[PDB]
Amino acid sequence: YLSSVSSQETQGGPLAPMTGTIEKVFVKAGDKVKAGDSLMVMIAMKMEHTIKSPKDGTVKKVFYREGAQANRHTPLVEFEEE
Amino acid sequence: YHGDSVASLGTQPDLGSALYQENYKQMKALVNQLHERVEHIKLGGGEKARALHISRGKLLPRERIDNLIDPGSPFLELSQFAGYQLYDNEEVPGGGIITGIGRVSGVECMIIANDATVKGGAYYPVTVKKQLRAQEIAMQNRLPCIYLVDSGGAYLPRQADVFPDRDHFGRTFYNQAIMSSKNIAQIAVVMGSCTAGGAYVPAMADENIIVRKQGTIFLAGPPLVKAATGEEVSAEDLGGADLHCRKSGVSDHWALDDHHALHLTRKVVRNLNYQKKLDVTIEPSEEPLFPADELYGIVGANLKRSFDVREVIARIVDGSRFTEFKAFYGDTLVTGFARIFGYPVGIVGNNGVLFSESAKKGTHFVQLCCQRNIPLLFLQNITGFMVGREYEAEGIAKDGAKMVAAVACAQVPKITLIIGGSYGAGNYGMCGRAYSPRFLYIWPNARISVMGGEQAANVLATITKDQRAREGKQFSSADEAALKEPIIKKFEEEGNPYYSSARVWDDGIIDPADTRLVLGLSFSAALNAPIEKTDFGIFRM
Amino acid sequence: YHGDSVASLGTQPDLGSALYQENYKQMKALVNQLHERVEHIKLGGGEKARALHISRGKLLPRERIDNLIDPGSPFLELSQFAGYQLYDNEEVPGGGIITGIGRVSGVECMIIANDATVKGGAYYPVTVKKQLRAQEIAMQNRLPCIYLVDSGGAYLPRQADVFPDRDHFGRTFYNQAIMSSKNIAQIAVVMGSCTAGGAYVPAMADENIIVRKQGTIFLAGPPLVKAATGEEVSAEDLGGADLHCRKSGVSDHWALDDHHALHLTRKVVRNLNYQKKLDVTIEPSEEPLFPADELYGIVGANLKRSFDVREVIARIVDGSRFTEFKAFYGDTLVTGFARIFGYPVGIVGNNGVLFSESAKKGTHFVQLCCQRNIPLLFLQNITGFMVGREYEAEGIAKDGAKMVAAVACAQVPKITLIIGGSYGAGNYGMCGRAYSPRFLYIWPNARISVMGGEQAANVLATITKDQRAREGKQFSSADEAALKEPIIKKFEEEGNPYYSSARVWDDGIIDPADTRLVLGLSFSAALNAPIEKTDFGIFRM
Amino acid sequence: YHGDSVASLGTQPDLGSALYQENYKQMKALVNQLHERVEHIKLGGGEKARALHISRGKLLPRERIDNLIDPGSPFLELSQFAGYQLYDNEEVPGGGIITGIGRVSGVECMIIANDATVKGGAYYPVTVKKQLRAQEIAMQNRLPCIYLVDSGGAYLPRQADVFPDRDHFGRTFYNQAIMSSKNIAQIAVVMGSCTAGGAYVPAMADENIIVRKQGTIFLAGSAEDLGGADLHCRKSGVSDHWALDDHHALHLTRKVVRNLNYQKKLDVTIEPSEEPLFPADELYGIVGANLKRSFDVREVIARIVDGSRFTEFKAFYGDTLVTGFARIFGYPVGIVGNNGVLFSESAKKGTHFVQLCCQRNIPLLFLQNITGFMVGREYEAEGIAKDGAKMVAAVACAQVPKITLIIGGSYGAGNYGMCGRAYSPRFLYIWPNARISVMGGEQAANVLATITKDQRAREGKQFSSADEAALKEPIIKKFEEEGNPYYSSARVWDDGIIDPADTRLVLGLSFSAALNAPIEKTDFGIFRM
Ligand SMILES: O=CCCCC[C@@H]1SC[C@@H]2NC(=O)N[C@@H]21
Ligand SMILES: O=CCCCC[C@@H]1SC[C@@H]2NC(=O)N[C@@H]21
Repeated sequence: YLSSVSSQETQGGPLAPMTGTIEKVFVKAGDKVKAGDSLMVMIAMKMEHTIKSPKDGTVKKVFYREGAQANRHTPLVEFEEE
Repeated sequence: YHGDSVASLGTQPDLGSALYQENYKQMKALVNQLHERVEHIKLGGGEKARALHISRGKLLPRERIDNLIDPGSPFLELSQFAGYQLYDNEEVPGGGIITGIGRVSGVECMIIANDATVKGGAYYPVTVKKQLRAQEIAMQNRLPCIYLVDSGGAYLPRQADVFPDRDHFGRTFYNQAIMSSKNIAQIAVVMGSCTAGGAYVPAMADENIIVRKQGTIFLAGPPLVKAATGEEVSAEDLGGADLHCRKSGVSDHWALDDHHALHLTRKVVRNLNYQKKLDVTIEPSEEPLFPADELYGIVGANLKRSFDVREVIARIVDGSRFTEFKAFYGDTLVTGFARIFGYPVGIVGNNGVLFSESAKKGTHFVQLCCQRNIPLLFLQNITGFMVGREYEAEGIAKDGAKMVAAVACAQVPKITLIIGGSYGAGNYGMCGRAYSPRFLYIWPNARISVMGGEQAANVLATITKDQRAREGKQFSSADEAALKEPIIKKFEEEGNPYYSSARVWDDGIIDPADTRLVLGLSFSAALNAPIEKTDFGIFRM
Repeated sequence: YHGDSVASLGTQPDLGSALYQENYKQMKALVNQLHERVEHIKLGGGEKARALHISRGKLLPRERIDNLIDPGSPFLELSQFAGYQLYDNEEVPGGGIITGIGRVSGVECMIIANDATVKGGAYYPVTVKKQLRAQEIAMQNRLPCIYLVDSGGAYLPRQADVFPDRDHFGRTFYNQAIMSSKNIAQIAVVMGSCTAGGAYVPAMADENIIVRKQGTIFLAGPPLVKAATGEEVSAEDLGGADLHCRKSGVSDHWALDDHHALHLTRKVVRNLNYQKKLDVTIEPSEEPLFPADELYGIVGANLKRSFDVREVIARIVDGSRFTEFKAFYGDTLVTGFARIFGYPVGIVGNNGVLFSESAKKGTHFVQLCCQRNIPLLFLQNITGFMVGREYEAEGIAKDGAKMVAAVACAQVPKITLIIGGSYGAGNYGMCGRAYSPRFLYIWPNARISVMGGEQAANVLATITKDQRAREGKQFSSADEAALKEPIIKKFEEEGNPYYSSARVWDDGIIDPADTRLVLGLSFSAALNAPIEKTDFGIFRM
Repeated sequence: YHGDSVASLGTQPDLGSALYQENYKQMKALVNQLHERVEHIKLGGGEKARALHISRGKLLPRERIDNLIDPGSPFLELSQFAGYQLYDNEEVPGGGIITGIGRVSGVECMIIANDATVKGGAYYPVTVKKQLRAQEIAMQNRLPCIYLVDSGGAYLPRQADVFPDRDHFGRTFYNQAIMSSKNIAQIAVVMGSCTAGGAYVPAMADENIIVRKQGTIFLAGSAEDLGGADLHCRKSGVSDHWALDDHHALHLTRKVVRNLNYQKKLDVTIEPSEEPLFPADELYGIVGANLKRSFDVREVIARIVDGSRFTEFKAFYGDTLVTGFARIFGYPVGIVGNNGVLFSESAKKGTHFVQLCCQRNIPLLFLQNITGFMVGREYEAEGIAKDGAKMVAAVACAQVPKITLIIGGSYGAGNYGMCGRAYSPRFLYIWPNARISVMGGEQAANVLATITKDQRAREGKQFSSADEAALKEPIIKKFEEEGNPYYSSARVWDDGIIDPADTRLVLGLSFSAALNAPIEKTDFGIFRM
């Protein structure tokens, strides 16, 4: 729990903060990312939110593309099991 | 046993990132702007007025405070920007009065000194409000009040806004009488002329000190005496230290000069037979694990961008240690327990739009703090409430009201810090000025108004688009900005921190790097009064 | 000035004496019997149940307590023998629940943990009584309650003795609500399944912690949902789900495993903002001047023989220092002032049959202790079937009540230790279970009943000797033991310490060598609550 | 100004309807059964015991109470059925003790009289519990206690259930000492022999009266020489008053109460009393004896409140629960009654209502007819347990007087939320058709029919339908027997089984007694929002 490996375990995947349009996607289908790497930018009620990488795991897949409307708490990125 | 290892908040920001570079640059400019404006206010009336003031043998108002407080002790000044551009053609630096909290003879006291270099010390409408705010702070925290009296009376051209009403000049004496009845010492130091209502201040004080020749006290000034009775008498003869000290008896102590009077004041406070007692548990202080100046890059000046409030918390609490409460429920609101300079604090901060879950989570947290007598700190960065047909059907208003009602009834000391926007009912739920927080501070990037400037513009752009679509005369897009641009300008101007601070809506604009120090001083002062039991109203379940 | 030399109690026993050798041998056997029986109870349900419990990743109930309390701190377990042979064919080690007082984050707390290895954690009638006793102890001493919840619900075959009455399972939630209203923290950790009706325990708590995978909280189980609505749901999905932690909001903290949950619990207690304050004067502690194990030889196991209670006192009080009150008046009762681990204590102990003078002497002493707010310790050794027991008691009734009435109204903390017999009204006068002593302990040689076994036998031997002498059919001596032997067997069986302790009549059977330590821990816990003023009734002079 | 016209509850039932005819017939039989059983209990030990009792010059225990209370005043007896079939082969009518509330010299008092005709007045385990319940009622309502002492001591064969524990015989003296310290008068009238612990009762009383020859007091058991009125009155000094006979002692007791210098004061507003607009006996047809059928609780309310006037609170929200304000004999009351399964909305509505009554210091009346909580995956996801707990926690902390009446089923956690016995209601009564248990008999049967159907389906040996009732029939019989009102009342779980036609009178007497104590401010715990 102190090791912070737990911080990765607390949530399996990053979800959409609110229902909003996807304005930017910074990750390809297979991309190596480190914690704090921005994955997507979403505007909700004219308010910009940037999604950030939870783990250093490589990205297995992306559930949304640019211009898509993503509902609140819907998975945005799939990460390869390690 | 306190040896348990625990997790700590905060992360290292990306200093190389363009966003951090831009945010730091913008926030730094605001802080520099704030600093230089205070420097100008520091000079009061000006060189000619200051030279005249010293030529009479009197100390400058800020030098008086420096000599009054303990050597090297910090001084927490309040409402430095009162009266900033408030009046069309008159410059009133600091409102003509200097108020703050400092340590005298080891006791925290409220110091209220007239600035005689500003309009001769006349009382403008903002001057009365600033003094009344200081008295309210002193009473709520049981801080002895020291009045360095050097005043020229009320400003006649604006008498209707000074004399008559409940919160007008008359309330000043009412506050003195009430505090005296509660054993909150009232000490007046007449270091200049005081006329009409001014003469009441030394008379209403528990103990009083007057300078040998500078000080003068009289209900009616020489000009009124001549008009009423046709007699010519000097101010010293009509008032003066000797007359009051030896004949009238209004004076309790007689002082040779300003330095002597300040020395006497320190002796008076030392005889108050007061000792501070703490109701809360105390733990050794620890510095935060991250630099405070990083707040410049993290926060910036663009309210449209969002940041994690936990980053702000990580840089002000002891050791960056924070126990979050209901972390995964109502995540738009952050609540948890921490310590600042050893004091326990419950922190409530906005991290997005308020929802029904967020309001419920806040209401639960506030009850916990009140039960354990833990001071509360609010970090307002709001953008409104959730808007939707479903949310109203589920009683979002009912949930939002739950928090307004819990926050109002809480009796633990409350301090509010506006680090972002403050709009609509979100202000009330987060302990706005109307809810009597012990102190309220704002960062230089804050904005406050009934609603955001854009929302008012867009709302009107619906009403008149409707007005002409429904009426039938077409209303074009260029007609839209002849509607929207004046509204946005008005809300930007009236939501500016200086506009809010010029009037006394907050207790000051503070540099983000100074947030931890200001909070530490404020909470320390607020602990001078015992914490009472909280009585709640009906919780509309 | 505390430099005065004083006399000390106690004398060196004759180790060579045959009586001492026999008494030591008998008492030692009882202590060894007590130790090995506890060892068996320590194992709970058994190897198969324990192996299954660990196979699910859960800690054993006693390992949870070891990790919860401060490192190396003593743990005062209560009612270890609850349910010992209570039920005909079912073995319920410790009643299926472990209760005791330990230090968490430097704060004394009451810990109540279900033993899931015993009948899957089902609540037997004794289980409810043991928990209710623990809650009563926590409330009377203002000890925070920590519930390590892992339960299987009520035991249906015995529902009538669990559900309905005032002191039945429902009272558990009533106690939680009352303690919460008094600011006595209620902390629940769901470390396993919470069954129907146990889901309330997490909800009724001030702060709540639930384990990620193991914990399940549901008012209706998956089977009841399946019966009522024909719906099939996994336990994790129905309750104790991420749904309970986030969607439902019942959970305040989310824990990865048992170790994580225990770490979180320690953090929660550290944030209670509580500091212990003592109402009594304190003096440095000193060990008794005589070994404690000598109590084996002095006391023995034969209740017919008599010993000087002063010898017991000399081996438990600090420095064996004792100030006797009214030493030569009513000598069958011993009263005086002493100190245990620095705390002041007034000791009342039996030294023979109670007389009118003894009752008056006790009543006077109890008033003294209540006036000075001094805790009271009672050492019960009532005497039965003596020529002295066969005495006119009309005076004894008139004077005893005065002691029953003073003892009942006393508001100072009271602790009772039964070191011998406890029969009839003598039990009431010496602060029996009915008189709400903070704690009640018994030595392995004690006997308790309405009257001594012999007296009941002899009394019946008068009634039926009369029955047949007055009726006229002769009743012979062999007919006498067909009357007396069953009675003596019954009273011996029902007066046994294990019989008394299996039901919760006392808080545990303690080794005499541990008497000083147990008293020190108990009095220390009892001092967490402020001592109230004592209001007495009418003293029937 | 109180001249406003208002609406009234209640509707005229269809007397011709077959359902009403059947329900009336079934309920009437239960009431007749209740009446005749009480008649038998009225006789106590029996003719031989009663004849022996009178032959000694002593009054019968119930005649003593009749002479003690004010002429013609009603007497509220409690737990008439204590000990009913409780012990296998021993008949103990009323537990060997008679307890109730009556008016003495214009003051409401608790009267506790031993029945010497029943087992010579020996104390059975139920006898101690009944007395302890009476003392608890007296303390909570500040009612003076009068002990008509005629006892034979503890019942030795069952000593382990009488002597040792906290709620055992010892607690009786503890209660006397505590009430005395609170200025709640304790008066003992020794009208017979009292031995061992019995002798403490006169000694622990504030004022004491003993009969000339019948009474005897001694710690250790001729009896007159060892004890007796003369020895205690003149030499021992244990006796404060000396009485020639039972009639004289009762006359002296009335004088003692008149000198208490006590006057009743009311904390609540009072309005003139009015009878309900509908006959009470119609409750027979409306309610019946079949718990599976449902009825509108408002009909019950309309027939007990003054003028059948009722102000409903949150009528359309959480409709399975009914809450509102009314008045009984002029007293203000907040009524909470079940009208279906409890839901999240119902629990929230109840919690809101209880806070209102506590704020205004209004007594609360609960009408329990429960069938359980809503069962469903969605309801649990929405925190039904969290909502249900809100009500358990508000009800527990409420300090206004609380009275509970079980007019139907009382199962599971629904009992707790509706102020069960565990939540210290001032009084708890049950109708003759009520059922109480951890769960309904059918639910326990069906639940087991899932566990063992699973047991043998999962194990693989088939378990047939006839194997099902060899499982279900014993369970249903057990829950029916242990949920019976007489089973519940034989043990002291309630304060009595009352005829529905008497509901209004019993509530009026109970609330009047409960108002002898000042109403305290209510302190709540944390409301888990
Ligand atoms: O009204 C004109 C000025 C001179 C008369 C005013 C009189 S003097 C007595 C009284 N006190 C005042 O302050 N004003 C009036
Ligand atoms: O009665 C047999 C089992 C299925 C029906 C029981 C219902 S479901 C709704 C209500 N809540 C309970 O716990 N039981 C009843």
